[PDB]
Amino acid sequence: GTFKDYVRDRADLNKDKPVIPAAALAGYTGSGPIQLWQFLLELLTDKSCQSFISWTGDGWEFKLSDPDEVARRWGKRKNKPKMNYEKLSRGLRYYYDKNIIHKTAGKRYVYRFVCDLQSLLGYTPEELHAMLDVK
Amino acid sequence: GTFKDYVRDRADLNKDKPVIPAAALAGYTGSGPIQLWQFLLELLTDKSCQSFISWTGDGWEFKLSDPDEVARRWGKRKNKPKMNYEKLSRGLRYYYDKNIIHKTAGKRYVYRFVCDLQSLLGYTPEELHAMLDVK
Amino acid sequence: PSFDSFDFEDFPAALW
Repeated sequence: GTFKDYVRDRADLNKDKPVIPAAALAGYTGSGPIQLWQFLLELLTDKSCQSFISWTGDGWEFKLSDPDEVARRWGKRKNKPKMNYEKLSRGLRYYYDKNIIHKTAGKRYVYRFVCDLQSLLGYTPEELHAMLDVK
Repeated sequence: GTFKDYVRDRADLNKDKPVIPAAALAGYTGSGPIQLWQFLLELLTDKSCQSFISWTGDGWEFKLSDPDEVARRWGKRKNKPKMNYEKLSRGLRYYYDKNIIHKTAGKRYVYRFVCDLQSLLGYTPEELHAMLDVK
Repeated sequence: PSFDSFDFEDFPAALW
């Protein structure tokens, strides 16, 4: 359909209401195009995405329930239709090398922001969890 | 001085005579710009580069005696002055996932082309070894 | 074998 419908339909589904839109965050940090870590903070604060990615409840820790869907949307957002979790996984490795995101031991698809997102975002983990009805 | 001298001076040093020019191989494969794996094959077949990168003598296996120098030239070729071995290694990791290049476990800075370069290049590894006087 | 693009946020391909 048209664009006015595409925006209305997504509105009726409670989409397009992420607490931390990647674009807004990119403008705040002056990074220009959104980066992966910002894209993840968008899904993690978008209630319409809690089926495939969400917080676990332990601070800045989160899990990818459907790792393929996360890699699929990151592909659509950067016009990389051949994106998959294997390529996305190397991407997260970069944030490991830079001490921005670490892996939770013994668990698959579970990561934690180890930077100081509270000083950057002005939010606490618990504050976002309450806003997002995290269980 | 002038470009005429740049070519002449480098021709005296036996530079610019690789068996597999990265640019020619890119035209063969149709990739446009040269890709990393093509760049490595160019150095591996350029006698003037055997001090920092060379074949080991076992098939398509090679080692980076001076890993930083290889990252430095790759940066010069792609206009990436901030290129270093950390970033180059990060890229080689994507070649692992694709089964293009593999790390030789047990050696440091040693890899192997695991794609069928014989059927691609029309050369066998031993053929290039003799052309390059590999030890 | 094929050689898909090697272009990523942590390892961007050059062009121009």
